[PDB]
Formats: sequence, C-alpha cells, structure tokens
Amino acid sequence: MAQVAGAALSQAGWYLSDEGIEACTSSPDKVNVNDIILIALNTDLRTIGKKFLPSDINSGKVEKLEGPCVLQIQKIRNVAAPKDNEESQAAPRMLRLQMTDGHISCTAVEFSYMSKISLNTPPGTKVKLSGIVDIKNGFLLLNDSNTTVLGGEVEHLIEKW
Amino acid sequence: VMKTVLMVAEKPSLAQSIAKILSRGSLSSHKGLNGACSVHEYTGTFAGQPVRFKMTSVCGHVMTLDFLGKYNKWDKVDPAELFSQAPTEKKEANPKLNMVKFLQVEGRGCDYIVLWLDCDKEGENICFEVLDAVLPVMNKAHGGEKTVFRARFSSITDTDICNAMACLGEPDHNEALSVDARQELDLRIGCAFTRFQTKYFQGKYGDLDSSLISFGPCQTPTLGFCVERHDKIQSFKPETYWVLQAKVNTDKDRSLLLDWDRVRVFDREIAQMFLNMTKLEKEAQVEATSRKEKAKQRPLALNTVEMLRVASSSLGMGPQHAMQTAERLYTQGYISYPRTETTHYPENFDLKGSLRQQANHPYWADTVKRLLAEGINRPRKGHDAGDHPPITPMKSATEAELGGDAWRLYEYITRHFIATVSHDCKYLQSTISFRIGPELFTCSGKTVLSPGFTEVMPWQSVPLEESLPTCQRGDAFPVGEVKMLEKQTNPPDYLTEAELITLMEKHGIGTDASIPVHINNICQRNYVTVESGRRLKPTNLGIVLVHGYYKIDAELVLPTIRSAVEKQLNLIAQGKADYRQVLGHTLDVFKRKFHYFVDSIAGMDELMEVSF
DNA sequence: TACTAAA
Ligand SMILES: [Mn+2]
Repeated sequence: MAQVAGAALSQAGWYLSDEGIEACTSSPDKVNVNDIILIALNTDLRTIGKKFLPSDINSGKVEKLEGPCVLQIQKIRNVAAPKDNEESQAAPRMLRLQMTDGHISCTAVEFSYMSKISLNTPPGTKVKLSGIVDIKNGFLLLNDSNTTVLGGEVEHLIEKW
Repeated sequence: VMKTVLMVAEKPSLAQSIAKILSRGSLSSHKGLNGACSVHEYTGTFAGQPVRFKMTSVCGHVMTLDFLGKYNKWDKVDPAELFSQAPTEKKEANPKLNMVKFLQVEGRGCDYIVLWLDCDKEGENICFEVLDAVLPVMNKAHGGEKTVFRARFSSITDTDICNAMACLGEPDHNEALSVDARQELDLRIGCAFTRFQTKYFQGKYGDLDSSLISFGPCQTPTLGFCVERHDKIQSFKPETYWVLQAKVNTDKDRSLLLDWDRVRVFDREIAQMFLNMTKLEKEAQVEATSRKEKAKQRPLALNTVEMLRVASSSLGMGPQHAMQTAERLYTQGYISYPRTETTHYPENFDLKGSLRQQANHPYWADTVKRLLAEGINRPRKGHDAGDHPPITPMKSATEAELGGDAWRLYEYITRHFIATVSHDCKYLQSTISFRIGPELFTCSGKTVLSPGFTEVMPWQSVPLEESLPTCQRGDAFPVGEVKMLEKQTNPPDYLTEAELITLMEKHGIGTDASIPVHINNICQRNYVTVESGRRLKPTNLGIVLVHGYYKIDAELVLPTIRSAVEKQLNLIAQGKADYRQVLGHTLDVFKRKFHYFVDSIAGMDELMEVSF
C-alpha cells in the first residue's frame, strides 16, 4: 500500500514529500519499493525533497549528523588544485562538494582519499550518508566508511562547460 | 705516368685525420693558396695500380643561392614577382677564401675523384657543388670506366675508414635536390616577405625608419615562443594559497619545521577549520620512518645544445659568443669539434689517455689522481648520431694561456668530462612523519654518503642540511606553533635562452650551427631585448608582428610548418616525387598566402598604431 | 643598400 511504501522509504533513508512520492509513483497499482527508489533516484531532488537537514548547518551550531540520509551533489571543485590547472599532481586530491537536499544546502570536504567520487561525476548524482558524520566548522567531513554513491540519472546541465 | 686521385673532406681536421689513417703516417702536408685549406699527399694502390693520393678540404658550403642582380635592386620589381618570375643562381660563400679557384687549381691531372663528406643531408649538396666545380678540370677517363666515387662512413675509426675505402658508392642527386629545394623555398619566402614588410611599415611610420623587419621560416617561429610566453605572463590571474606549517622540538635548539601533506587548500574556511582542529593540541606522535638510499646520476657526454644552455645559464654568455669562443678554442687546438649531436663516447676513445692530460692542474689534482687509482667508471650510454665525438678536452691549459672568456668555457668542458667518468652521488634520504591530531605532517632531509661528480662540479651538489634526529615509532614530542601561510601564485618569468634552445631542438627549427645565429638575429633586429638572468623580453615591434600573424594566417608562426614542409621535401629524397612538382606546388601554396597577406595587411596595421 | 638558411 501507499502507507507501507512510505514507511519502507522511511527506514530506507529517503525523505521525500507527499507531492514528490505521488510524483514518483507510476500509478495506484502494484509498485514496489525498489522501483519507487529507482524512480526517485532518477528524479531531481530539488522538487521531491523535504525539510530534513537540521538547518543552520553552515554555522557552527550543529555538532554531528546521524542516520542514513540521501543527498544530491550540485558542484564539485578540487580545492587542492587551481582553477586553471584542475589536474595538477603537486597536491593530493581533495574535493569540496556542495550537497543539497532541495531545501538547505550544506558543504562537505573529502577527509580521506575516496575512489567512487571523482571530478568527472555528473551533477545531480546522489549519495547516502549512513553512519555518523562530523560537522566541524559548519563543514561535513566525508569518509569512505560513511559515504556510498547511489549513482544518478538526471538531466545534465554542465556539458563539460 | 703515376695517376693521381683527389679526395675532398668537409673540414681540415677531418681531412688530416683521414689522410693520417690511410697513409699509415706517410703524410706530405702543406698549405694551399688559401691559408685555411691544406693539401696532404701520399702514395697507395687504387683500382689495383700504384697511384698518388692528394687530399684537401672545403670549408663548409662552397656556394650559396642568390637572385640575379636586377631583382636584388628592391625597387624594380615587386616581391610578388620573386616567387615565380625571378631566376636564381649560385654565388660563393666566404669569397675571401677563393675556394672555387682552390678546387680549380687542385685537380689539374687528377684522373679519379673520391669524396669524403658527411653522410647526412647538407653534405650531398656540398659534394655536388664540388663535382660541378672540379669536373671541367680533370683529365677525363681514358677508357669507359668511372671516376667519381663517394665514400660513406659513420665514425672516425680505423675499421670504419678501411671499410669505407673497401666499398665505394655514388652521390645521390635525389638527396641533393631536397636541400636545394629547401634553400630555394627559404630564399623565395624570406626575401619576398621581408621586402614587402620593410617597404610597407617603413613607408608609413617615422619611428621605424631606417629599420629592418625580417621574416623567415625559422626567425619568426623563434620569435613565436617568446611572444607566447609574454602572452601567458600578461594574461594571468593570481590566486591565494593557504599552507599550514608546524614546528616540533625534540630536546633543545632543534625545532624541526614540518610541511603539510595536503600541501595547499584554496579555501580560507577549510584552512581555518584545519587550524582549529590542530592549534589546541600539544603532542605529536611519530608514525613512519624511512631511510631509503638514493643516487644522483652523472651527466652524459657534452653536446652543443647542452654547452650553449650551460654557457647561457651559468657562465653568462650569449649563444653566438659562446659558439665563437668554442670555435676559437677548437681552431687553437684545445677541444674537439664543437658542433655535434652525439652523446655516446666511441669505443676507441682513449679516456685514460685524455684524462691523464689534466693530472697536474691545481684545480683537479686530487680528483684526477684518485680517479686514476681505483678505476674509472664507464661513461653513460647516451645517443649516437653519426656526427663527431662529443666536446672533450684535448690539451692541457691554464688561466695564463687562455683569456677571461675562453678559459671559463674550457673549465666547464674539462669539468663536465671528468664528471662523465667519475661515480655517482649517493645520498641517504630520511623522512619522519608526525600526527598532530587528525592531520598529518612530514619532514624530509638529505645526507651525503659518498660524493662523486659533486667534487668536480660543486654547483650540482646535494645541499648541506642538518641531519634528522633519531626517532622510532611510538615517540612523542612537544608541539610548538601552527599557523597559516597566505601565499599567492606567481606568474611565470620570461623565456630564458636555455629554455628556448630546448624548444628550438624539439621542433627542429634550427640545426646545431644555426641556433646561435637565429637567436642573435631576433636580438639584433630589436625584436627581443636581453635582460638579467639571460631572459628574453619581447618588444613592442615583436608583439605587434607575431600577433598580427595569428590574425592573418597562423601558418607562419606555428612551430610545426618548418617540420612539416621538411617532411614534404623528403619525398624527393626517397624518389617518390620529382624535383619540379614538389618545389612548384610548395611555391604555389606560399604564393596564395602572400597575396592573402598583401590584401589583408590592414589587420596588422591596426595593432601597430597603438604601439608606434 | 639590404633580404632568407647553412656547412
Ligand atoms: Mn653534417
């Protein structure tokens, strides 16, 4: 049922509004949580998200983030390399991710070397933050032990430019 | 009765060497009617008959290419007629040497002519000029047999010379008519563009009066590198680093300055967060220790490009000045031939004998004496190009005999040679990594275990740094201060002479004997002015000239047309295409560029108005 | 008057 599917998403970690979830549903027929998750993953989060990020995250009033949360990535820029030379090897790679939920946008920093997330990651890709995440100075700290990329099929807007 | 065979070499040194090798020490040598070209006579057996051998040497290109007199008047005909309606003949280079008359007088009665010029291109052109000069002088062939012989060799060795004497070939007309076509294209482009440029720009601007604006397939590409560097310097946006550094005290008076593993962060907020996670802390813990042994590789044999580079960077000498000094040294008989490409010492080179000459100099007395006692390391295997052996010292010298200019070049040559034979510098690298909270830091140092070529070239030395303190994993030291360093990215400096030579050699713009001239040409025509550190600064005239070239036709400055047009001309050398079509076609394509240049010259004139 | 490139 619709309530059963909503509950299933609730423990799955996705937080989406009622308009969003009736948007993701193909029809009031037999639709599984798997296809609901896939359809939501395809859709842009800025129109299906809820108010679940605790707000004021850009300030220092929040200590840590808990629970498995799904977030979208807007911009990725290498803070260890200059704008002109985006592939310089003089510094280890270290990425700053602008991470939205559709309502409030936070900023995360790569604390340990990852492999899944790279500069050639399409904007709109989604990640899951299962575990405990540290909010140091209004900045999320991302580790390979609490970040899982779930892919993404959203209309690309960068086009390498 | 005794027939005579005349042989010709491309330089007096090669002439004397080959005569000594063939004659088994029976030289009869005397100067000719030049003072710079000699004649060596001896006797031998040729074509199964006892005959006399007479051998001499030309001094490079006997002849060069030039238009007729009328089309040199610069006013009778516009440069457009130079491409197709302008005949070209051959005049004499260095007319004071009277080389054509020398070859005329030497050869009266030589039944057979044997040739000993270099096997590369630009040697077949010289051999065919020598043939065209000497043929109407000799005593013909009594029978129907042949007389003109070409000898091919790869190195100046007994076995190679004997094999070249055993097997004899013929000159390559198809190879000669490739450098011939290249000379014709160079003339008819660089004399039809420069005339238009200096009759258009000098005819409008008074500040450029009595000045020359020159174009060429090498000069303009050479200027292109400097102009590109100037463009990159002018268009540059500095940014703001944020590097964090730390100090650790071990016992006393030893404060190690650490370096950040994430060497830089381009965000004030992230840098501040990383500081906040570190500054409120007072213990650092060791985690890693490395004592790997490394080595610095000894330099290869000296090449002409490397000699020019080092003379510009360290000795503070211009390329042409360094080349003239090297030529004076070689003529005086101190170093060997200063225009090479090889970097591999030949097998027969008497390294022990040559290194024994510098066994008494006060500068190398300790190093040379030692290196001759425990054995000499074999030279590095570099590259061979069939040219002359690399620049090595040949006779002993002291600051009294030489001046203040040749001695310094000799000092580097005799020091680079010893470093090529000595050992390597083995330095032990020690790295210690601490952990001040979540972040990481490392400190590195170098200690010399056994200096090798360092003692003969002190400028290329492992710097003296204090040894790192002993510490194994599990030791904790007090922490001092941690702070940001608001560094800023700096724009690149101007192009130096050393860097330009590497750029010139990579694209093959100039040869070994032409690199100094091209760099001097753009510096003597006010295109580029030299500065401190031997840096090249494009001038107002240079900036407007190259920039206008890009707007009109980029195929005049790009450092790829010179290499590409040479590849097209290699078709004649390999016999695939005939001489006329390739030269005719490549002249037509350059004729359309000139007509597109003349009708669009107003594009370049707009830029000059701001400048002059 | 020059010019170009090269042994
Ligand atoms: Mn040669």
